[PDB]
Amino acid sequence: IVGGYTCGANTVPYQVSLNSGYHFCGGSLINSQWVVSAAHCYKSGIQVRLGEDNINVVEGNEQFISASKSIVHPSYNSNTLNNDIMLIKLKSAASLNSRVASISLPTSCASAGTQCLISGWGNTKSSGTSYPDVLKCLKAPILSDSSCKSAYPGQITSNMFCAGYLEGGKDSCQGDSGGPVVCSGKLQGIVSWGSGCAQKNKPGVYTKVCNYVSWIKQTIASN
Amino acid sequence: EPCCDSCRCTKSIPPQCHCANI
Ligand SMILES: [Ca+2]
Repeated sequence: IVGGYTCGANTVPYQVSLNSGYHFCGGSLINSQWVVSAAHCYKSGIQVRLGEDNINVVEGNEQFISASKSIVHPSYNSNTLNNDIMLIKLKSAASLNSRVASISLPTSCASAGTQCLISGWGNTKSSGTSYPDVLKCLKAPILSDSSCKSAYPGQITSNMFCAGYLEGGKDSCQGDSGGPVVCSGKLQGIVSWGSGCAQKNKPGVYTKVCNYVSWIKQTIASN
Repeated sequence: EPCCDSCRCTKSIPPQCHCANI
């Protein structure tokens, strides 16, 4: 997160860290045994670390659970990043409490202007790479589809939405992928792509989860 | 030479810059 702030230990109970000997992507717990992340975050031997703040130190509340399977969206396309969404089944159910809680799937899509909270352990610097030990948070509004598609001509599909600031200085960045974009207590987005980080006229592009609410439900229901 | 024009990059560790130059 570039331009964000320190969330505060366990203040974002649904944030999970995708670890494989290092933090590579983010995710959000939607229930005790299922996590939502980005399809481009997929790799073998994914360990899901819940209840984290400082990813480098063990300070209580962590739950290390291994991915029992990662269900990438059948129609994911690595070039366009369309359908950039992946479900990760946990080997064992996580213990839910005040420090580890699931986030709600939206019932409808959010509107341009809606203030959302984006969080993650991704790069905190646009020009260079500085990673934080603790979870960073950022408040950013969903942009209007016209401003989104104008910034990324022909690259924005109906399953993508822009969130952020056109002036730059505040944006999600590498390491934040798979992370949550929560608006009014509903998981509205998954950190996906963007042209750099916190660059002017280059907002962050996110996976429009409302389009996948039914896919998610059915997939989970059959696994 | 460099990463095209506006290298569309994923925000993963490490990133995937499939670029935007079509
Ligand atoms: Ca820790």
